[PDB]
Amino acid sequence: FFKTTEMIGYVHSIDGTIATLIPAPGNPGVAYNTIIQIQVSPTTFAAGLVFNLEKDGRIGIILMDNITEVQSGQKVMATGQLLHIPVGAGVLGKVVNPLGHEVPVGTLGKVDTGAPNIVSRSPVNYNLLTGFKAVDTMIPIGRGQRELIVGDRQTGKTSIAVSTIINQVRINQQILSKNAVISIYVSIGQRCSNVARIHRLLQSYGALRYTTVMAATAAEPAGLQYLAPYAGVTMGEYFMNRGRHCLCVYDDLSKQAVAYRQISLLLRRPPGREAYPGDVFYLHSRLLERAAMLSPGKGGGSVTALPIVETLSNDVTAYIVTNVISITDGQIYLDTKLFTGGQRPAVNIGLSVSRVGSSAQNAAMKGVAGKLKGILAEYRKLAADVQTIPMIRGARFVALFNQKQPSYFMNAIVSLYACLNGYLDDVKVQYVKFYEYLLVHRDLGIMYGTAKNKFFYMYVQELNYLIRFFTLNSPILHGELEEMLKQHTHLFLQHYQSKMNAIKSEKDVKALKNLLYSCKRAV
Amino acid sequence: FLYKAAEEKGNFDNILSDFQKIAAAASKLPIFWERTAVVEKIPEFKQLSEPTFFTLVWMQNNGMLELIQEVAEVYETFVNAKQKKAVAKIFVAPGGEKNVEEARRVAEELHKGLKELADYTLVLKTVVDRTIVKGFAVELAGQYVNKAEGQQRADEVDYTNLPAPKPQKTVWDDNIETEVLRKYLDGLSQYDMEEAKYGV
Amino acid sequence: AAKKYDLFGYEVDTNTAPWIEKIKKCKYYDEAGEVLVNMNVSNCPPDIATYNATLQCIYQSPSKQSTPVDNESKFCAMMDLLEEMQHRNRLKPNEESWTWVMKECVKSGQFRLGYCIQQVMETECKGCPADLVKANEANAQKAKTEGKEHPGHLSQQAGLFDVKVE
Amino acid sequence: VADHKGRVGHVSQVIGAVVDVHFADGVPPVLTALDVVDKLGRDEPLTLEIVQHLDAHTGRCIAMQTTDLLKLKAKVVSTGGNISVPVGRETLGRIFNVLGDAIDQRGPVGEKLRMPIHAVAPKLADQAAEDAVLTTGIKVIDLILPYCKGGKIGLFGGAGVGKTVIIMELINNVAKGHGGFSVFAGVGERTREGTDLYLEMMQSKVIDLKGESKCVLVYGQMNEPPGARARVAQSALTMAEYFRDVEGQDVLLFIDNIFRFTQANSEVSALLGRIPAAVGYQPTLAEDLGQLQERITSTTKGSITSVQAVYVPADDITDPAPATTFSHLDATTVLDRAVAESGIYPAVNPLECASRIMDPDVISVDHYNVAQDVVQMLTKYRELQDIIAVLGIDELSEEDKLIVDRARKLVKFLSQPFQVAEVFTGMTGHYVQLDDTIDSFSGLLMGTYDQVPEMAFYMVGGINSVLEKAKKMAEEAAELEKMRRAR
Amino acid sequence: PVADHKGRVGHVSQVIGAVVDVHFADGVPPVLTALDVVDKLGRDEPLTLEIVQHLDAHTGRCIAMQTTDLLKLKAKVVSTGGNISVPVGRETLGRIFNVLGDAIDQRGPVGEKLRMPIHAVAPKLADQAAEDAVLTTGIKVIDLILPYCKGGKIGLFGGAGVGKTVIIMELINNVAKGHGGFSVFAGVGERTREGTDLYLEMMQSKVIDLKGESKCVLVYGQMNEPPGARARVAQSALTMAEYFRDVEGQDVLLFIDNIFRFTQANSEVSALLGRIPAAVGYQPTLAEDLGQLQERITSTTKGSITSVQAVYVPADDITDPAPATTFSHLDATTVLDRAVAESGIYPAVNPLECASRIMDPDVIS
Amino acid sequence: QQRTSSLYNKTRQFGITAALIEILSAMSSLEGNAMKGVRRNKFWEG
Ligand SMILES: Nc1ncnc2c1ncn2[C@@H]1O[C@H](COP(=O)(O)OP(=O)(O)OP(=O)(O)O)[C@@H](O)[C@H]1O
Ligand SMILES: Nc1ncnc2c1ncn2[C@@H]1O[C@H](COP(=O)(O)OP(=O)(O)OP(=O)(O)O)[C@@H](O)[C@H]1O
Ligand SMILES: Nc1ncnc2c1ncn2[C@@H]1O[C@H](COP(=O)(O)OP(=O)(O)O)[C@@H](O)[C@H]1O
Ligand SMILES: [Mg+2]
Ligand SMILES: [Mg+2]
Ligand SMILES: [Mg+2]
Repeated sequence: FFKTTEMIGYVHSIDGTIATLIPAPGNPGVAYNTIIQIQVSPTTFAAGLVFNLEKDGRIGIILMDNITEVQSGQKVMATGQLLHIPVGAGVLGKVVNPLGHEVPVGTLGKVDTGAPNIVSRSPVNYNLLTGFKAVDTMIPIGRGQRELIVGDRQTGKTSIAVSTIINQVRINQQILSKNAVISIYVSIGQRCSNVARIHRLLQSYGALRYTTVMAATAAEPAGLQYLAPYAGVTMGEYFMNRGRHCLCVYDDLSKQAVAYRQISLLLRRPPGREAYPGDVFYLHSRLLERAAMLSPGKGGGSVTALPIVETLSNDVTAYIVTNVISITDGQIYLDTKLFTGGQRPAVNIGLSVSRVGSSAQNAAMKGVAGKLKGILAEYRKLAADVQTIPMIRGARFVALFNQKQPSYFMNAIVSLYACLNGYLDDVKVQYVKFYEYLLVHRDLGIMYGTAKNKFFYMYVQELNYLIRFFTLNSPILHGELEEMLKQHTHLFLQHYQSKMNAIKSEKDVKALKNLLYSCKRAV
Repeated sequence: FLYKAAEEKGNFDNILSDFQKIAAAASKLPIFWERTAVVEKIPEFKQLSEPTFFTLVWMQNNGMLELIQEVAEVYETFVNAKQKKAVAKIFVAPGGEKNVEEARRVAEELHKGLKELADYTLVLKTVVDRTIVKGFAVELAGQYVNKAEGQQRADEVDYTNLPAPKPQKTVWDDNIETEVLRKYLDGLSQYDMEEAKYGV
Repeated sequence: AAKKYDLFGYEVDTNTAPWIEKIKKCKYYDEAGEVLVNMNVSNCPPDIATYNATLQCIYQSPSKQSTPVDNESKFCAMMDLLEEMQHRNRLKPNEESWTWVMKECVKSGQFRLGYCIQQVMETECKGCPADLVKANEANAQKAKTEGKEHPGHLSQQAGLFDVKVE
Repeated sequence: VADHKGRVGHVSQVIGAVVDVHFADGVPPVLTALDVVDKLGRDEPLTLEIVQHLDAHTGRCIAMQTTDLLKLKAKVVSTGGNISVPVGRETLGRIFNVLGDAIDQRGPVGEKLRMPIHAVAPKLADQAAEDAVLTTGIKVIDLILPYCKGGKIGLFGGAGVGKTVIIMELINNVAKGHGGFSVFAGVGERTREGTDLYLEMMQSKVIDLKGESKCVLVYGQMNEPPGARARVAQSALTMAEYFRDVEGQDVLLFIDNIFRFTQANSEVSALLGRIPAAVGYQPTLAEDLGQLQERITSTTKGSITSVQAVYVPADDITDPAPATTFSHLDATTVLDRAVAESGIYPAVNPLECASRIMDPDVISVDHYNVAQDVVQMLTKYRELQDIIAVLGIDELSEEDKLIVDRARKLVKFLSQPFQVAEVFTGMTGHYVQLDDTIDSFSGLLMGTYDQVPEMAFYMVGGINSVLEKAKKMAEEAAELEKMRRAR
Repeated sequence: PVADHKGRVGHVSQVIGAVVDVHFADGVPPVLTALDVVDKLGRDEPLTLEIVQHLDAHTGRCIAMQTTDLLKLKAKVVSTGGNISVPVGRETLGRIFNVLGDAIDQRGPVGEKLRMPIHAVAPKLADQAAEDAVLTTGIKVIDLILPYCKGGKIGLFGGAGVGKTVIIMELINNVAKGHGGFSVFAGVGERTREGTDLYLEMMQSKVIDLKGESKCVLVYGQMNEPPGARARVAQSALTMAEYFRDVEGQDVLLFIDNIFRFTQANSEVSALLGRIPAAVGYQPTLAEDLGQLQERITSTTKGSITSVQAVYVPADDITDPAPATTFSHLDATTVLDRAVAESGIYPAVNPLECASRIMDPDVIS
Repeated sequence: QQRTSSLYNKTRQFGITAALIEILSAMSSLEGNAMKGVRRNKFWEG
């Protein structure tokens, strides 16, 4: 009736965030990749992970907490079990460490589980709306997919992922919790302040109710930074194995590799390319293979991965960057030049790809995306090599891809359809955003009293699901859709563009410039 | 090597006595004696048994006399296993080893629980741990029981520091009367905030 | 009667009667989704009957959860459920499913969605329950008398420099 | 020490995926398989393969599963031989792993024989000369780099250029009607891709669960440890060898990706006490790959048509691994990212591809002449492109300007929509016959279609499809002219 | 309280460069502990060591803050009972200090109320600030494209002789002199003359009133100093700023020049410690060292610290691990290009490669 | 041409230096991790 632990040896040497243990003669011994407790006091313990088992009997330990309290000669107890962390709906809206400890703000899941079997998966057929027209159209993302986000520093890699998490808040509030998308945001090696700013940003939009944060700041040891992705996905596997869908964001795997390299070198592991350990590919490989779309027989849950990766001078020939690209099912390449050129998000469509394809798009978006793709392809080639229709609409599509916040599906799809069917041909490229703002956030037909539609109005937000069911090019919705667009185009051109083209005063010119720039950041 | 040599003769306590003499002698030797060591010239080691003396020369040849302590522990473990003796380490605070009555009881209870050590004879070995100020701990065959406690004057706050009064801009209901008075109402809100910041 | 098989050829449980009874004993319609989740986990894919029961619970339930949820809409949940059934399960909604949607639109006062559902039933199904069509028209004409045909701010006259772009 | 079956050893060291085992009676022979009989509370069995002998008693080994919950001195028992995999027609329509255990959850498999995954490659006297064209239904491959039956084919490419898509198209075009059997080896690739392949094969009736199947799948993927990914290729190759020799059948062997086999060995090389080599690859890169490749060959007993996908890291074809694989192939298909970015699929760079059967003796004289003319025209068109950049198209002489117009049509006419990429392209695929391709290109070279619009050759099949697309282009253009005329 | 290891006696066992191993019979003290060499050794100055690793239960590896000349084996060493502590409070204002906290201005004794350890834990999540405002520097390029944030972190990446030091002096003149709060100048591996020039400048401007109240503290470990000192002067200077932020709630400016030398110093000792080098040759713990140091440089709910750090880019290679890792730890990044300077444009800021976090309409106009 | 040649040359020299350092670093680690057993020789024989 005693709480007898399993002492296995003493602490021999300490080198920064790692340590070595010497086993006491005639002791049970510790198992590989298990958790151990270093008795820093008769009541206080420091967590460590077994990493090496040498011929001499010495044990390599990766420290996780209370490192400053660790001293040579202290006792070590072996729990004899792998790493398990709390998992469940009770962790949502909280900030936690890779070990599960909650971080104050101003069920147990195993962290080393195997990926689903080949026959345990199903084809990706459910879309995951990021809220950005460029991605949702040209770079479809489906639930259970791994979509890399590769770019240079200060290019929107973090903002886009956060916006994707936020975009699910409105959807989750309406649809049943069965189809709600939970979010696991993992911050690795980032500043503590950035985590706090992200936490406040999510709280403002109410995303904490469906989101949890796992933070391993820079000040924390490399071990926590090394385990954060595995702990984060483990929290997301709880929902996957119970018929629910989750979205895991890693910000970012680049710093995880550095932590793994730091651990391996200190523990006398042979270095490899760029001093990284030989088994660095296998690290990320088993991390991203755990994100899948389970088959109907296992529940139908899924985990969607959005790992983030940083490059130097737009060099995608690096070691870890290449490895991650060869693993994910698609990549979003954020280009520095486009970012400074005013294109935001700076998604380089030419270098970006989604291997899932149209299967990860809603029936409504398939038709728009397919036709849009051809126009842009021609538009890129025409300018590279004359007001042709592909060139007239291609520029307006590019202008519509500038965004600052995620867009509701109904607003985005309608705007793309209008530009696709030539409704914006008479609209100048500079005024496209202003045209979109009036279409979404006001109604010109009602204002000028010419609206004869019965149900189809942009202020009826419930039409999003009807559109997502029947498609825009259906008799139920097509007839009124064209009428609304025709009225909006005629009213916009007559009452707004004519006055805008007639402005010469410096005061009026400056006022117009502020308006159009604001419209970019509004819709 | 020591265990094999001693097993042929059948006597193991001779080696233990040799280690005790070595430990006593080392306490008087100069610092870092293991690096200039010549066991042949050292008179203290002249009284050691042939197996121990041979091993010491063996270490000195390889310059591993610094492992004398570890070699002794490994040997003592073998002797206890051969003689069927189970040693329980009683970790106690410095000077707190006077009372070990509870430690013996705990050690016996642990011994009873262990089926492997049913035939082994219980022995108690006291160790001093500076990490515990009160209580004791007992370790036996890896089973560790802790019944000990350890240790349990900065400037807490700035009395001068005061949290600034966070102002809130007054919000007026959106009626026509507000639009007509928009400028006037805004001025009142600005005056209110200025008063709050300055105080009056 | 006839064994069903999944995508990979493995058989699926077809006895989905007990789950329907569980669905018909829920208080808040969000709990119905949990039953559907359990069915999928147990390799018991829902049939057309199960979805109709879920729609019935949504229509007859007081709210989504015990505590209010901001921007909750019964119509949105049911339409999403139909989208899942038709697209991700390959099951055609019947007349019963659409009638539940029309009833919710009439009950909630959303007279513009009723018009769209009315055409859907007149297109896919055979017409609409004339009781519900008349009820929707009554709601629409009530708005005309009270003036709540469109949100008022839309009717306000604006200009090039008279629009506040947030 | 002849029969080591049941020999006992103890685990002495564990570092990553490499484990050292000590045997009192002597380490078993290299490549021997060992099972961890000790009960360590693991959810999966642990098996090791001996790779080195440190001494007469110690042996270094690579684990096939994760080494979690593994303690020192843990008991290990030899299996009496190398890793064995089931063989025979009973494996058809089934999915296996590196250890030869079914993972399809479709019940026990009736195995009458098992064979070791490690075998000696055929000698020189066991080489068969088979020079016969293989019609894949693809204009580019059939024309510039025709494939040979019983030969070796490499698909060198970066990431996202279409290596996997081409393999799917080849399976759809060559495997459905294949007389013999097929073996697909997934090696260090995405698990979902294997799932999609399994569904497609079942739909295409290649794998008939109720009837008779004609293909086997062997999957060791990214999630698996390096030990598994370094032997899954051997396991599948062993199955193909049995079909070649014992069954005397003509078998297809698809491998995706062969590079992962090299990558896995490099990962474990560091822990085996081997100093790294150029670009951080193991010093044994050339020899290890050679032993595996030589086993993949057609002998006097049967024939193996091998199609292997090679990943070129960062599109660096100068990297050790892609270069080492070029000498072990009969037909190389090099894919270029620039071609793909221009909308041309498959993104094949004909100037870098090669084929062994591109000789008049093997193929028809017309086929040989047409292919050479196409290559020369493409080569010339590149030089004219540079002058275009500096001077402008108008400045080019008339003869050169004709080569430009014809060459551009050739570039677009090489593109072809595949039947498996309909979702990507949104259009039905085409299967172009060998004769149609030769005739279509022959007429294009001599200017028989100089008046046809250039875009009529983009993403189409044979010449007939070109004419139909030109007619459709003319009709829509006329409609646009009519609309403009009314305005 | 009193440490349980104070007065502990050890003997030198191994000496290699600035790295020394000490064997303690009673047990090695805790890591980061400070030790003093007692043997005279004919040295001209005292010898102090800081523990950084534990080789065994009795042996510990340490880095010497002074030169290890005339150091023999078996030399006697005594533990100080704690980490390296430095003076804090208003007594330090108007004074010059070194890594050990000893005044080097040849003036009266500091007479500090208390001392605090250089090594300390960083502020936690709940102790982080959420205030964004523009610090007007008077420079067109900075104020327009990459505006600085009050209480934020600013980095000036540049090569050799590009203008990093000049911009810092301009910022000091335009901000520090007209600053209500306090200022701390941390010289790390920089020219000793520059410190003297700054000290004269601060006296002339009367920011240091030798007879009155001063607003600036100087902490200098320069190029001539051994690697051990250059790897800890930043900690000591940061510690003083932390007292003002926390125990006085006072706004602080922290001018660090150059932060790159800190990482360089840790690299030199790491090579001697027997660690496998990372890419280029830096220590494998490059990121962790910066993270621990930078995370302490932040604005909490008690006070604010506006930090300006100069970063030296070796061989003008901006992809070097040292400067590359520092980008993620800065709110504002100012990249200087040699070619721009050669064109007669000063400052040589490359606006395309510069960035700021407060470039948000929600913050700036 | 002159400029590109200069950068081409600086790269080739660095590539040679970088690769060799990498290989040497992995050779040193094995040397550092090399274990010498007890010299089982006749020490009294001398
Ligand atoms: N769509 C957008 N439109 C306008 N500004 C944007 C957009 N996305 C991001 N930004 C801004 O660009 C800057 C960089 O964004 P972000 O923090 O996402 O970059 P990042 O990829 O995470 O870079 P790093 O983390 O290395 O700093 C921020 O000021 C952010 O507000
Ligand atoms: N703003 C400036 N206006 C004019 N000349 C400048 C300016 N900034 C720098 N210079 C010139 O560049 C020289 C070097 O500047 P500075 O002392 O700032 O170098 P640095 O960036 O600190 O480099 P390092 O400290 O490594 O020598 C100055 O002596 C001066 O000649
Ligand atoms: N025939 C094709 N037509 C159109 N796109 C293609 C084609 N083949 C490949 N792709 C592109 O490449 C993606 C698939 O890449 P994949 O075959 O997996 O290449 P790899 O294995 O070399 O990385 C598709 O999603 C599409 O973007
Ligand atoms: Mg970021
Ligand atoms: Mg592929
Ligand atoms: Mg300077």
